[PDB]
Amino acid sequence: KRYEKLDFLGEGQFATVYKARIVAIKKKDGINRTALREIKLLQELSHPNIIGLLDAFGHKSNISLVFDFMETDLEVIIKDNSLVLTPSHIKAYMLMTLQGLEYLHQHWILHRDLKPNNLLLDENGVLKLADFGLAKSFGSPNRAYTHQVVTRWYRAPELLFGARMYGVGVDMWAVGCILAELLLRVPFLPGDSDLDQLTRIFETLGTPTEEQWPDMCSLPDYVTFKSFPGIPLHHIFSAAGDDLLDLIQGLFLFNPCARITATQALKMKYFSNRPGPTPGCQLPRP
Amino acid sequence: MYHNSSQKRHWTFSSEEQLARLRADANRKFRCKAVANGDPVFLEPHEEMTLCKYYEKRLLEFCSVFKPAMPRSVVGTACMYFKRFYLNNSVMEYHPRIIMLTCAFLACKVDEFNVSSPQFVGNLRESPLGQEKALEQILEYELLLIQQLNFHLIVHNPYRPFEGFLIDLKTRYPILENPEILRKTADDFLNRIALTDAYLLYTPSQIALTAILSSASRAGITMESYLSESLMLKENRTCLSQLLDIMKSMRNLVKKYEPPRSEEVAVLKQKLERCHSAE
Amino acid sequence: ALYEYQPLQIETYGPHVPELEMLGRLGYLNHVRAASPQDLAGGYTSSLACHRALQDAFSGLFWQP
Ligand SMILES: CC(C)c1cnn2c(NCc3ccccc3)cc(N[C@H]3CCNC3)nc12
Repeated sequence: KRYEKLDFLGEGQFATVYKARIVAIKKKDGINRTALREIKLLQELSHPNIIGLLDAFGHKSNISLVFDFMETDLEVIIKDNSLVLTPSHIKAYMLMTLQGLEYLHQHWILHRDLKPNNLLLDENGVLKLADFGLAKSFGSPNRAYTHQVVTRWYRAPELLFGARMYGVGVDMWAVGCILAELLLRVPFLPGDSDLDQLTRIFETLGTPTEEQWPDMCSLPDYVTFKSFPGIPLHHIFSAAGDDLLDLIQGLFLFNPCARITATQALKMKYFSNRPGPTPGCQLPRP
Repeated sequence: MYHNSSQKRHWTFSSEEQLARLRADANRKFRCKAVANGDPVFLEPHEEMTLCKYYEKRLLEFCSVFKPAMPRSVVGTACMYFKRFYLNNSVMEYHPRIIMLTCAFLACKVDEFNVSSPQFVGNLRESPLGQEKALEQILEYELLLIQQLNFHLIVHNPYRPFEGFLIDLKTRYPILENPEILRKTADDFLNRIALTDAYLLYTPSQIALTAILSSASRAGITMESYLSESLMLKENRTCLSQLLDIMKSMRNLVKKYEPPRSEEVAVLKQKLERCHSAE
Repeated sequence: ALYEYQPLQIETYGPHVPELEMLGRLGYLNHVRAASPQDLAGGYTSSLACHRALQDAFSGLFWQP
């Protein structure tokens, strides 16, 4: 073909990635619906903080997708004990993630798979959302959705309660979890099951009531939990500033409607207060 | 969104002349290829257009009896795929009978209308061996169809803009008391607009507005104040005129469209069968 | 450099779409299907559907190829 393979980057349950010349190629039902979803969505989107689909090819019913080659992702940064995540670095990662997510939500698309390894970093320090294989368009009332989306550690409580209809909150909550993972360097809510995920959520942030979630009892898989008090946010994140605490609280609001949108999150004082976000060229690299 | 979509950028053309040029270039390219590799067998571009219109009608009929209920957005996406494919491809090289089914298959995948391949081919009124053969043909042609669409799979239909215009009329245009009465006829006009090349020449919002205003004019309502006042086009004369002539040309395209004739279609179907058998 | 929120602007080539929160005040929501309590619990409101429909209606109304 036109691309000379350079290296084998990884293998997954859905596809395998090779570095080639620099780009990254991801290799009776027919052509895979995950690849078709990625093509159809990434062809309609153009933004610095969204992974670019440069080309696509294939043979018969197998198809290869060509993306820009990304050096690292946020999972490698978080798990690297030799890199210190300063407030400026965390703000920069959060800013790029939220700008990409705001662009995505403006075009009425939910990522639905936000997590540290789906936030890739290029050589220039530009964070791009990637792995749009679960991404879907939202805003239509006649289309139902699956609640299985988002990896369980970053799944929102509304998803864990069986919400077939949801908005940007499912991404926003994941963003909050990512933010928590950036502060603690460990998964915030590592549940072994859906029940354990909800248990950890309520044990860390209290058990929501109708005052915080006016229609939570209508969710199909909603089971009444114990009335936990949770832990105050400044105790979980001791080094967090007040503005960062407000951002975290907005991201982790139990009510999806009350949960801050990407636009609202970007307008919060945390992003406008000092210190400013680190420039991409100065962000930490493994 | 349409305003930065692939449909606007690459699949909205200036005039009917450009579309006819694309179809003629496709016909001539197939003729040259067949002459080199290998004359009343060949078809002229207008004959290809008649066949394409016939098989677009066939695709619409196939989608209108598809089980389970097939979303109208899926059907619009499939018909757009058909039109785009035969802008640059000859019906003599790829048979429209298979290409239209491939368009429906790809549209079902792209729109996120989940249906299994045996369930898809069960809608064909053919014996099980015929259904399996059709499935194999569709699987062969799916990647070809995607390539010929330049991997531009999101199709912006005029139905959602139609709904948005109805909401806007019900809210901000009290002169029209019940915009719902505009629906049926407008939808009917929409259907007619689908049969022409308008989907390759005008934006979905322009098409929806033209259908709504044609319904209003046919009902005896001159609701030009919606454009002038509600749409702000009173201050901008250039925009008002540049929209009015767009709707006028859309209406003229619907006026000048001619459905394919029966025995003429039979003659060209025999011609196409000869083309695909001699090859 | 301190970040400053610049609202990204995309040319829609059409009439202005009223902002998401103002839809209820201006009476648009009276003509869209009300969201059920289940949809609200998951963060789905009728306002989103109305905003998307209006944006699609006004997108590229004034555009010419
Ligand atoms: C858009 C997508 C196809 C893409 C672009 N770059 N890239 C890379 N680059 C190298 C890298 C990046 C991040 C961490 C480690 C190593 C790896 C990779 N898949 C690996 C990484 C997780 N599972 C297998 N996918 C990609």
